[PDB]
This record gives sequence, structure tokens and C-alpha cells, in this order.
Amino acid sequence: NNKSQREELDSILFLFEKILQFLPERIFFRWHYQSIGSTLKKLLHTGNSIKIRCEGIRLFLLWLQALQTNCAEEQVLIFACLVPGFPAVMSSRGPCTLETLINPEKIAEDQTCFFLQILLKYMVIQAASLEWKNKENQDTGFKFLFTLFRKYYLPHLFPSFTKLTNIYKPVLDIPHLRPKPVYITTTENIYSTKIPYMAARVVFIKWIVTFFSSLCSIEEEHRMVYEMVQRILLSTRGYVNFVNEVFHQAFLLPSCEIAVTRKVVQVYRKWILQDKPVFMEEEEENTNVKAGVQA
Repeated sequence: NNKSQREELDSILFLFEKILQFLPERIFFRWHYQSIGSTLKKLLHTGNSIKIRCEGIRLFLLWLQALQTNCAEEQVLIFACLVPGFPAVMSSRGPCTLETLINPEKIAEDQTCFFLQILLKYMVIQAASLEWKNKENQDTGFKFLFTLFRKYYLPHLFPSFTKLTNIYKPVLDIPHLRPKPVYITTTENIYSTKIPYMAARVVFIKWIVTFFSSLCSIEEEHRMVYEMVQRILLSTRGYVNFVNEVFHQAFLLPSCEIAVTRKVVQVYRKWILQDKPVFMEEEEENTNVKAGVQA
């Protein structure tokens, strides 16, 4: 291999991205399905650098986004095993990971956030043409991706996830006390908790909050698309309930890394007693929320 060869393979990846963007309808018609799958599997080689693996994951995400709901079982299984460190997905063949699926600088299981930020800003590159297409294709791909992520990764990420929060039919109870998790007080000495899969919850809640605190438009190159994804997050009843439930899951984390809760406090300060969005203006049923502020 050479730097010229590295640039050639990067240009091959860029041409792959361009051919996915320029021809979404052809991809939706499973064009070169076996060839695309083989190319993705070859590019998903774990023996290369972190950049190569990230590019392969990005290309796989774009391919499944353009394919929408036409992805087969192996695409879903690969998608469910894209981020390592998670338990092997219970498939028909059996437990498996990405390494054994493709083969039938230390990673700190932080590839979840990189994967999520790749999914976000590359869903918004809008492989949908919008010509010979419709405006609905802007929202459909991201809705499908969010639904799949919530179906697969969310239940394991949130072991305490449950369905209580709902503005419509507002059933309310009285919360009670909770025990104290053990703090190892190890490694200024920052603290942590022995409960597995907690940093993933912190990252997920922080990202959800940053989409809502969603101020100052620092990036300035992906801001209209952030507004688009904000509308997607608040454009349906189900996503409304999901946002309320993730906020309820917030404020429940242990004392370690509690600054995320204050972010939710700032979000609610911006919402109530301030500019009130359509979210509080007075199964998905209607796009308009029209939820009373009292509930």
C-alpha cells in the first residue's frame, strides 16, 4: 500500500458515497445488492485503522438509509453489531458480533457516540434527491433509523426504560426514595459507579439534550439540518412520548456525572416560563402535537 493507494481507496469510498447520493431510487430497487454487500464487507475489515472502520460503518449506514426498510436480516444483524462491547445479538444463527459476521488508540466502548454522530450528520446529507422524489423522504429515512436504534440498542442501553410518561391521558403518581449506588471514588479524583452500561446512558442523554440547550448554532455548517432533526424529534406523538420518557430517565442517574441533569433543567427553563414551542402549544395519530401546557 501507498499514500497514493490510500488516496485511491478514499476516492473509491467517495465515489461510493456519490453514487449512493445521486441514485437513491436505484438503490431502493436493490441495484447491485450482492456487489454492494461484498464491497461493504471488504471495507468493514477490522484489520485496518480506526478511520477505515469508521468510513466503512458510515458507508453501511448510508446504504441502509437509501435502502430504507428493504434491508435483509444480515444488514440488520450487522447494524446491531456495528458498535462492539455490547452483548452478542440473539440471531437465528445464534450469538454473533461484527468480527465473526464478517469472518464466519485503545477502544473504550466509546464508538457509540462516534457511530451516533456519523448517523446524524450523514442522514442529513439528504441522499434523497427531492426531485423525482417527495419532501417526505427527508423525514422517512431518519424516522426509520431512529426506530431501528430504539428497537435494538435502547432496551439494553436503558435497563430501566418503561412506558409511563404521556401528556395525553396524564396518569401521575408520587415518586419515592431510591437506594444509594456504591461509588468506588477511584480515578482531581473523579468518581463512577460499578453498574454496567452507564456511560452509554450518559452519552445518549447528553446527545438528546444537545438536540433540545440546542442554542448558539456553533457549527454553522450543519445547523439547518439540526433544525430539521429537531422538527423530526418533535413532529409525532410517539417521538413526543419518547422525549418525555428520556427526560424522565434523566434526573434518575446517580450522583456521578449529574451535570447532564442541569442541562435538562436549562431545557425546561427555556421551555416553560419562556418561549413556548408548538410542543406545548394548546401510535402516531396527528402530526400536530397540540398538547396543553398544564399536563
